[PDB]
Amino acid sequence: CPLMVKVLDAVRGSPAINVAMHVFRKAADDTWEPFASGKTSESGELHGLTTEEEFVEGIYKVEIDTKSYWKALGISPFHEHAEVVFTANDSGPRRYTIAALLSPYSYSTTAVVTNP
Amino acid sequence: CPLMVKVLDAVRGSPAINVAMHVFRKAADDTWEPFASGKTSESGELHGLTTEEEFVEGIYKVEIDTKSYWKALGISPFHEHAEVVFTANDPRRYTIAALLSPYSYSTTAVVTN
Amino acid sequence: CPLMVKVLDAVRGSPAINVAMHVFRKAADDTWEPFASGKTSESGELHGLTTEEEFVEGIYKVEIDTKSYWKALGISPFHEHAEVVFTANDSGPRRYTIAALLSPYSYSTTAVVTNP
Amino acid sequence: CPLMVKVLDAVRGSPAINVAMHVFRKAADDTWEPFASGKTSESGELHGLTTEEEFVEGIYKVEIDTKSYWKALGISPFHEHAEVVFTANDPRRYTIAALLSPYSYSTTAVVTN
Ligand SMILES: CC(C)=CCOC(=O)/C=C/c1ccc(O)c(O)c1
Ligand SMILES: CC(C)=CCOC(=O)/C=C/c1ccc(O)c(O)c1
Ligand SMILES: [Ca+2]
Ligand SMILES: [Ca+2]
Ligand SMILES: [Ca+2]
Ligand SMILES: [Ca+2]
Repeated sequence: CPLMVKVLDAVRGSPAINVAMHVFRKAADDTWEPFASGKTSESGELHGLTTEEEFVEGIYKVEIDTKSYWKALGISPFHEHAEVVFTANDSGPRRYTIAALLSPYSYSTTAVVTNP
Repeated sequence: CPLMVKVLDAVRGSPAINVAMHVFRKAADDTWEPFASGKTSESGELHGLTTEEEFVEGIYKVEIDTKSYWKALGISPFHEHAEVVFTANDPRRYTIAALLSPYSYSTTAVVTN
Repeated sequence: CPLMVKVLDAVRGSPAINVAMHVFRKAADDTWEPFASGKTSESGELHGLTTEEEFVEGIYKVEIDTKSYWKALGISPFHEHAEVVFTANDSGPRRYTIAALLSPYSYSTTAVVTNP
Repeated sequence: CPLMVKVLDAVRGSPAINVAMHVFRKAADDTWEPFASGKTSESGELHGLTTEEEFVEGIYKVEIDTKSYWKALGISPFHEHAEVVFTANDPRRYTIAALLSPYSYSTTAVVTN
């Protein structure tokens, strides 16, 4: 897929499984419109969010529901969610892997961008 | 201050200076109301954003303009900005630290008494 | 494999390719003995370092040569290398994925540990 | 001090207090010679490790006993310790920050004038 998200748990040393996330795309009127959503698999990965045809140029936001994840494990975390906002496909189609590493009071996010 | 933000540059090994950010508070209609902003000092820190009386429980967002920072250094960045969204809950001081790279950022909260 | 290492470049948003690393295992006399070595592929991954039979209980150190990596890209980085030291297989065989995220003055490392 | 270390806890959102560490300098025979050590304060910081005259160019290693820290909190950790190995090169102050999780750590250097 042109967009994949991978989430890891830094407390348990495991993929972060069943983590919900919503993707939005910024509309011409500057509002965030729903684009795609899903949950991470047993591998901590979410594939198949979109297609090369649908994933046009624009500004996208991935909101990862990290708070529900920690809560279900008995932990009250700091962040409401982890947010990743980026311009996609500005110079033609790319594949994007967004990786998030989660701790209760901290998170890291990185992007790997490759040319098809 | 009950809220301080510190920003570091992982490419140059330095404070991230003159980084602009806005702080928003979530309203009843679920929109973001601006309520504080500033830019980081030479030590990469932004102090004096709010007071104890003003900083009531609620959901807050700190939006750090990382894109402009990297653009001024001539480096193309991935993120439009870095956002930190959190609930403040009731003596507490919040220090939000953000470590910046062109294609990655990390943020941590140090919450003390 | 029971041991895999993945290295990413946070400046370029890409896998870190051709990154050398050496693995050592602590000997009975407390010295580090060479165990395995290799370089990351185009995917930023290094597979096939060892086998389940060879990868016995012990304390292992992965030394990732991050300095040579940055130097070849024209950057003088802070760290000599990134080091990952851990006890492996203490409770029976596990699979270990060590992920390192590199910037010139910072690095992060995480482990994903799974039960075969 | 020309060298300061700061350690933070990503699970509890706090300074990592009473974390022991040793600093070594690389010798001509390629062995590590101990030369400073201490444990972090209530602010998670360790100051006074060395002086400008003593802190000459060379390769240094800071070995942070993260395992003992997590063990005292009843949490099983992955790493034996966190090591930061770097060359000091010639006015410079080094601040080494380490952010700790049970299965992950990050370290950054802030090098200033
Ligand atoms: C599959 C791919 C291209 C990236 C996924 O990499 C990982 O499994 C973990 C990446 C990572 C993300 C954040 C970190 O702080 C860190 O040390 C590593
Ligand atoms: C006092 C000074 C110059 C930096 C102190 O650093 C912090 O308060 C937080 C640093 C930090 C924040 C996130 C990280 O992943 C990391 O490795 C370090
Ligand atoms: Ca895919
Ligand atoms: Ca365009
Ligand atoms: Ca493999
Ligand atoms: Ca055993």
